[PDB]
Amino acid sequence: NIEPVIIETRLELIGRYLDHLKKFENISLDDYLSSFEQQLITEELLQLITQAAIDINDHILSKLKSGKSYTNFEAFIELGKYQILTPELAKQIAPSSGLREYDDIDPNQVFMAISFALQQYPLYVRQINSYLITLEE
Amino acid sequence: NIEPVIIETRLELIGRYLDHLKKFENISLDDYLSSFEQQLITEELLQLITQAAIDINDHILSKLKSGKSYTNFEAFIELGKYQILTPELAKQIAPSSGLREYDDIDPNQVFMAISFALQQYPLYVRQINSYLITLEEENDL
Amino acid sequence: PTIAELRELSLRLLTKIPYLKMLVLFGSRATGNIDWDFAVLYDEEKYNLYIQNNPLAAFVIPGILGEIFKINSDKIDIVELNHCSKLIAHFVARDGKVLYEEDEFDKFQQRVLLSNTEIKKIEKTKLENIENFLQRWGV
Amino acid sequence: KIPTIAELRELSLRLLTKIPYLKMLVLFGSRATGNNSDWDFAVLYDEEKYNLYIQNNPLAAFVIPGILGEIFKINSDKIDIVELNHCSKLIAHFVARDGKVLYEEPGDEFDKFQQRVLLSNTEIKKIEKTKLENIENFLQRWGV
Ligand SMILES: *P(=O)(O)OC[C@@H]1CC[C@H](n2cnc3c(N)ncnc32)O1
Ligand SMILES: *P(=O)(O)OC[C@@H]1CC[C@H](n2cnc3c(N)ncnc32)O1
Repeated sequence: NIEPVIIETRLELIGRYLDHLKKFENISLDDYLSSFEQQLITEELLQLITQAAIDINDHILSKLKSGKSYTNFEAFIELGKYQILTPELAKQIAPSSGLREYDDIDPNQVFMAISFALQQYPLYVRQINSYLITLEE
Repeated sequence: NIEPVIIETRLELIGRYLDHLKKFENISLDDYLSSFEQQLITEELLQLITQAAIDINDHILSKLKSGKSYTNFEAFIELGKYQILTPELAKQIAPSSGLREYDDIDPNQVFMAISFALQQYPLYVRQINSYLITLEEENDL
Repeated sequence: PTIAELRELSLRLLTKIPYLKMLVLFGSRATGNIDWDFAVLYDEEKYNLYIQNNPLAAFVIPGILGEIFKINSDKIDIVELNHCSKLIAHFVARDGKVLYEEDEFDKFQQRVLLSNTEIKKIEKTKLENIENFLQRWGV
Repeated sequence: KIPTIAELRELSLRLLTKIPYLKMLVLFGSRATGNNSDWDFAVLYDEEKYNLYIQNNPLAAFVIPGILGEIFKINSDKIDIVELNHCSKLIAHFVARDGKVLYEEPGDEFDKFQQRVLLSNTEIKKIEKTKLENIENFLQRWGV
C-alpha cells in the first residue's frame, strides 16, 4: 500500500538540492557573513531538503502506523524504531525538522547547518534508498 | 496609537530588499531559468518584501480597527478604504500577499513577479512614508 | 467540511474564479485517510484575458478557496493542471474527487492516467538518478 | 485553545528539562499587549551551558519552537523566537517595554534585563531619524 514513486521523487529532489548545497562545502564563515545572497540560497536549500524528508517520512508512516499523529521530529525517530533509519542517524538528524513577523535568523547557526546537512542527508538518501530496494522483494 | 519606529524599520527593510531585487531587473527569462540559485534568491526576496508589508499593514490596522481580523489580501484593500494607500495601488498590490508539500512554484510566474514588485512596492514605500509624515503633523496639533 | 459540502459551495466559485474549468480535491483528504490539496484546470483562452488586468491571479487562488471553503488558507496547496508533470496529473486523476467541471473530469482521467508499466518505467528512471547520486557522493 | 499568561507561567517550569540552558523566557508582541496571529517569544540563554549543549547537539536552536509548541500546546508553525544574546537594541527595547516574563532563573533576571536594554525616547527618536533618512534616500534613488 506504499508508493515507491512518491518516495523516489522526493529523494531525487533531495539529491538535487544537496548537489547544489555542496557548492558551499569549502566556504569560510567570514565570506558567508559578507554575502546576503549566499545566505538566501543556503537558507532556501536547507528548507527544501528537510521538507522533502518530512514528506517522505509522512508518506512512510502513513502506511505503517496509519492514523497515529507524529510531529516532524518524532517522525525521524520513529523511522529508527522500524530500522528504516539507523537509530544513530534518526537521533542525529531529527533536529533537522526545525529547519522547515520577525526576521530573527542567525547566519552563524545556518552556517553550521550547511555542514550538518552535507553529512547527514546523504546517509538519509542511502538509508531510504535501501528501504526502497527492500520493497521490490 | 501607532508606533512609527515599527513601520519605519519594515519600510527600511523593504527598500533594502528592493535594492537587492533590482540587481535582476534586466535579467532575461533564459538567464533566469538557467540558474536555480538566482531563482532561490529572487523567490526569497519577494517573500521578505511581502512579509514586511504584511507586518506594516497589520500594525496599522491594529490601531484603526483594533480587534477586527483581516486576511493579508483584504488588509491591503482596507488600507485603500482609509486612503493610506490609493485604491488603485491597493487593488494592484493586494494579490502580492499570495507570494508569502508540492513543488508548485513555477519559475515563469516568479519571473513575472519580479517586475511586478519592482513597480508596485517602491510606490508602497512612498505612500506609507507619506502616511507617516501625515502622522507627524497630526501628533503636533 | 464533507466532500458533498465542498461540492455545494463550489457552484459559487464561478463568480470569484471566472476562468475556472475544473477543480479536483486530491491528496490525503481525497484518499479517505485525513493539508488540503487542490488541482485546477483553466480555460486557456479566458485565463489569458484575465491575466492582463490581474498579473498575479494564480497567487490569489488559495485565498479564494479558503474564504469560501472556510479552511486555513495557509494549509492549501494548488496544482495548475495546465502545466504540471505527468506524474502529478496521474495521481490527481487516480485518487482525486471532482468538485467542479464544465464530462470534463473523465476526459481528464483518460488523457493523463498512467499504466503500471509506465509508472514502473518512471520509478526505475528515478532509482538510476538516486544511485548515481549515492555513487558520486561515496555514501 | 489559547492559554492564559498564568497558564503559560505554570507550563514554562517544564522547560528546564527540555531546555536546560534556558535562563529567561519572555512573551512579547501582540500577545503581551492584549490585541489571531503569531506568538513572539524572547529567550535568554546561559552562554556557558549553551556552548556545552551545542557540542553534542549542533542544531539545538532549531528545535526550540517545537519544544514550546508541545509544552504550551500552541501551533509550532506560529512561534517566533528572538535570541536576546544576538538581537538589535530596538528589538531588545520592545521585549523589555511590553513583554511579560514567563520563566527566569534567578528571579531578578528580567528586571536586570529591562534596565540594561531599555531606550529613552531621545534614543528612539534618533533611530527613527536614521531610518527615515534611509527611506527618503531610497525614494530619491528610485525616482518615486
Ligand atoms: P502526492 O499525493 O503526495 O503524490 C505526489 C505525486 C507522485 C510524485 C509526483 N510529484 C511529487 N512532487 C513532484 C515534483 N516536485 N515534481 C514532479 N512530480 C512530483 O506527484
Ligand atoms: P514588533 O513590535 O512588531 O517589533 C518590535 C520592534 C519594532 C522594530 C524592531 N524590529 C522589528 N523587526 C526588526 C528587524 N528585523 N531588525 C531590526 N529591528 C527590528 O523591533
